[PDB]
Amino acid sequence: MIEENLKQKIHDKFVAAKKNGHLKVTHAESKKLKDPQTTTQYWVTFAPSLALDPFANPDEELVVTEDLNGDGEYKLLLNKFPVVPEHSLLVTSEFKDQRSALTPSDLMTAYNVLCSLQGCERYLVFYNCGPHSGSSQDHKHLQIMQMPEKFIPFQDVLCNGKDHFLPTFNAEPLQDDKVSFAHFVLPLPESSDQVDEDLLAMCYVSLMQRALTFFQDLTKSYNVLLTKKWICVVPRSHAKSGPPLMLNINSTGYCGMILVKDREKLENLTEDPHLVDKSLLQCGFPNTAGQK
Ligand SMILES: Nc1ncnc2c1ncn2[C@@H]1O[C@H](COP(=O)(O)O)[C@@H](O)[C@H]1O
Ligand SMILES: Nc1ncnc2c1ncn2[C@@H]1O[C@H](COP(=O)(O)O)[C@@H](O)[C@H]1O
Repeated sequence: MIEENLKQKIHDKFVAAKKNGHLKVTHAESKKLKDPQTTTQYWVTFAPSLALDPFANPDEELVVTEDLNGDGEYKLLLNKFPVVPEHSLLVTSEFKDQRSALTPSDLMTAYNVLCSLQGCERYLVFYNCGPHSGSSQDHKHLQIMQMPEKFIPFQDVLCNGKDHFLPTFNAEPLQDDKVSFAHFVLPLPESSDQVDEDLLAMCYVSLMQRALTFFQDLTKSYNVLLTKKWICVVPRSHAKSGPPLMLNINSTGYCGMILVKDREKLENLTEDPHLVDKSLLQCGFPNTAGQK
């Protein structure tokens, strides 16, 4: 059960922290890129400045709510070093570990926050899980950030024209065969009324099956991305990319959202955006789909 006008409180809360220093907004410039080989759309943010247990007792100036739901499980914090204004942490009240799986509560809580903020705005929710996921913090936390105003992540196109399903013997999760990386995507019911705790648990664990098999033949690492339109699970072999790019990558980069700290890199992606693909390959596993 989400707090009322939770947007306003996040907005009300951020405008302050920015003013008094309790958080600091890195400047960035961002541009869209399209993959000529794969058709995938890339949103590339440039922040050269970045080239230059806090969730236990975070500055209260940073704490939107002490308990998100009626339950005493979650606070809501503001990322103290935002690139996208207002990026929020969903944080466990009593410490849990980031290696820990997501629970029916976690997903619905987060989904309900999606529904609060989304009352052309769009929001992304992700979880970096494991040494290789892009995680910098062990206190379990989920992330919520605005996605880009005009941007079409490939999950969308793979997900449109396809009504919600839980995999049927004649059906797997949805997986784009064009791209380099293994990933798993399921469509969600459009009106949030068709969406509840048990449905996501199904979705998540299901996805989690296919995901898990990428170890049993490195400690399990992966990304979860969740939007009102779909849920997606990515298995992760590395945190940072290979030799061309040496990019650090978290859940966002698997809807195509990339954060680079130096200009040459920005240029090289611009010259050849498909390198992004190879990077998600380097941090991922090779793709499967088109098969069973
Ligand atoms: N794809 C992304 N787009 C925008 N901000 C991001 C992205 N990935 C991470 N961040 C945030 O940007 C800040 C810098 O992260 P880092 O790039 O690891 O130095 C942190 O607040 C991150 O959570
Ligand atoms: N003291 C802090 N208070 C709130 N957020 C923080 C603090 N230190 C780091 N972060 C953010 O915590 C997030 C960690 O995400 P990740 O590195 O994917 O685990 C990033 O958005 C960081 O900017």
